Amino acid sequence: LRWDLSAQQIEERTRELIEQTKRVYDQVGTQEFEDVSYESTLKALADVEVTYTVQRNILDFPQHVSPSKDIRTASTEADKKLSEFDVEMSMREDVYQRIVWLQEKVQKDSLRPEAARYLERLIKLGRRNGLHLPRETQENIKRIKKKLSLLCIDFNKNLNEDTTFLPFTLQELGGLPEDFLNSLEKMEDGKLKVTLKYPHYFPLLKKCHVPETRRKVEEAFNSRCKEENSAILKELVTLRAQKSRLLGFHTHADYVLEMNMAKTSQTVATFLDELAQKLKPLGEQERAVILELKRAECERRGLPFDGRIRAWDMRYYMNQVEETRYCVDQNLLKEYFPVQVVTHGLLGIYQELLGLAFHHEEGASAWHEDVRLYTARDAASGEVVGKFYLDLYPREGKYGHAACFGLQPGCLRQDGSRQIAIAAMVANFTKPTADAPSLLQHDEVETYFHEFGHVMHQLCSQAEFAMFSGTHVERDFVEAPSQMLENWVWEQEPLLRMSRHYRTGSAVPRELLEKLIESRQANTGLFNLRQIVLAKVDQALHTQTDADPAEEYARLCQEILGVPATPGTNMPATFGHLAGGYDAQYYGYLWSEVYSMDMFHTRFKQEGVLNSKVGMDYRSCILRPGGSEDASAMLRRFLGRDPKQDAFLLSKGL
Ligand SMILES: [Zn+2]
Repeated sequence: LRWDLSAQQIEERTRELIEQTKRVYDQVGTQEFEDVSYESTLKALADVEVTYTVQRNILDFPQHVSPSKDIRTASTEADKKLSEFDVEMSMREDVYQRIVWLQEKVQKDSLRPEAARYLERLIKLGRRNGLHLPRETQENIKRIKKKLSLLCIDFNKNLNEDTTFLPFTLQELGGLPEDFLNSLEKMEDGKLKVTLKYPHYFPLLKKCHVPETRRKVEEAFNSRCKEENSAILKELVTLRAQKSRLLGFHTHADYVLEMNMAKTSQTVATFLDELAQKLKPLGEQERAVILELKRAECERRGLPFDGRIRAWDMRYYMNQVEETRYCVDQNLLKEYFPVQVVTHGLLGIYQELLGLAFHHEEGASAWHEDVRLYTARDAASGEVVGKFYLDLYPREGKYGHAACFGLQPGCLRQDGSRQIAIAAMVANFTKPTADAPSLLQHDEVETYFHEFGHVMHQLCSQAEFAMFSGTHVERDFVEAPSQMLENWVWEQEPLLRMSRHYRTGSAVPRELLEKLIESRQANTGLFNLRQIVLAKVDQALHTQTDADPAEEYARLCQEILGVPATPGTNMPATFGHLAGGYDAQYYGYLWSEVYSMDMFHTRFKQEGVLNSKVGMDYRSCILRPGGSEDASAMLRRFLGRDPKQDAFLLSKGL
């Protein structure tokens, strides 16, 4: 890895990398049948993926962290050129022919398991790209893919470019903080301008006690680009269905799910239906609580009470439930979670769980002075497992959300020796200063624990092929290991290891810990039922022929969530995931979370949350394979059976 590359070197490095890499593909793509071999074909492609991946990451990473705008821009441009190149190589028919020939020449069961898996994946990826099909079919696929890309760009752009706003008086905005107010564009009419952007939308629906104001904003927000985007959505659905058939599948969902743990649309439907049925009674209880809060508040404020929970009441009363029903003094809690302490305790927990020791590399080279490099070594032999950087504080130009970026993949080099994985964890926790400690909210501690889990997956994986390194697993399983790990921030012992009053050094009071842990369940029934509605709409649009998005969403909202969609709106027309690469996979969020609880409850809760023996089995069964083993097989080995929804429901008190 190199971090001192200028904007010009990035530009130069990109052209060179592409030319050198393309060279290997050209060589593989022009081999005569007779010269096709495992070493000249499979190994050649596997080897170049290793050299290319390392270099590519060095070129596209700076855009997310470099303090230099010139470097960030060149990195972004390189990323685009490299991404185009990746697609270009994946569509190479000449190269695919040699891979198909190799598959023919390779004797049955002659290859090592991961090598066989790699070959099968290459064959599969080409077929999913339609390279084995007739020219007329491929031409149609190409034409449809082009239209789909443009439609998706417009769907998102329409939403992002929208500048709709609603004018409200200080009274109509009752409930909103002072800091919030004033920050609004005061109109020459006196009224304040409220936009539909998230920074304005969410706080308003959660804090504004004026019902008519919440109603107007909800209607507007869920009606953005209604006409144009509903039209684009209808075309996306039809075109995706046609492309999927041309590629050999009865529905787009089935095409998409072939590569996921869920495998088929049927499996997903049953999953969502059963989950909805099981959560129904919890939803009924939560709605009864919210309706009572609304009745009481309307009576208190002298407002009319319609006896029904409206879409614009949800976020408001769910927040009230959390504040008045669970009562967690977050301001007090924060004082026990200074970032330095959380970092130390968090690293300590992962060390013990995985049998590792982290070593700070003082003075190591980094893209920013606040960045810290650590070497993870085996706790008994001291042998290096991998390396990771921690870039935790905000700064101009830096990626705004917490994330794990794989930099160097753990895999085998051309000579057979293993190269260690190197990853970087990025977060944006306030940096501690002179007399201003950085106290973390519990959600930040949760995010921290979650993200570092991915770092450990990156480093502990021992795949031999780059394609299967680290977090390169099924999309509906990649989040499962980290969500399983989030459970630690809801357990007393682990929390105590990551906390300490920043000033007095006192431990978090057990009474406070109890309430905190209990607050985890707040509004969970309705939160999940809504996610199910979204997952079902996504599946319906990608399995149904002529289902109407708005109508399907409305029907599901009433039957599952118990809260009606506002007439005249069209939430699906604003549903960005439908045009952001999550098409047919939205259920993945619930899928990973549900099964992550089985992983946690079945093994860690029964054998010891801080037991290193269970931790080593987790490292061995779940992390070590990387993507060299199907998720279903890793889970079956870790759980001793196939996963179930039982643990998740039990955690909800069902
Ligand atoms: Zn994650």
